[PDB]
Amino acid sequence: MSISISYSTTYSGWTVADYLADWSAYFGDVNHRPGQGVDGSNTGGFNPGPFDGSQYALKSTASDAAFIAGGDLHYTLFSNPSHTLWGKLDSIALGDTLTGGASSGGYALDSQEVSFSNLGLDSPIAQGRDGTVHKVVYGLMSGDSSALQGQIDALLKAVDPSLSINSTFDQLAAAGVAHATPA
Repeated sequence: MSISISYSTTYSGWTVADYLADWSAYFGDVNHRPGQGVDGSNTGGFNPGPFDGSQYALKSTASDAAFIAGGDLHYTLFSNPSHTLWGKLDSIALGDTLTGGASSGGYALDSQEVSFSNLGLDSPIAQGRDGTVHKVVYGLMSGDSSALQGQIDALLKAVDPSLSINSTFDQLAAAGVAHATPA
């Protein structure tokens, strides 16, 4: 089934590309890479975890921004191929104010702005950090929504070549692939 998008009416008139570039700049870069400090402020977490879950969530170290990746996700840690996030990525939820976690039975956003669902992304462990799931999520961790934008653009064009990340949310709701939520 086709990509589905939920959006707050606050963002009705934004293009998907402008929204993702702006949100990613607001979230910023948590600096989760070799040669940087990595600690409980920038690892994120899995539900249920420790290294696998139906959700991976991370809060910004620069703002109240957070995201939740949903599907059937796995992290290799030191195991070949090292530091790979792989598996099935069904959804990305973007907003502010991460709540919950494994002990609550799930993460949530107190202010969810936009979700992309039915992404249908499935990256095998063998692709390592070249897997699309890894690139999408690591991009969001790192201040760069370009991989997510490219996958949304392809999913929209697959529904109809007239739809793209340059469509507004309201245009995508008219097209039948998005749904507004009251702000």
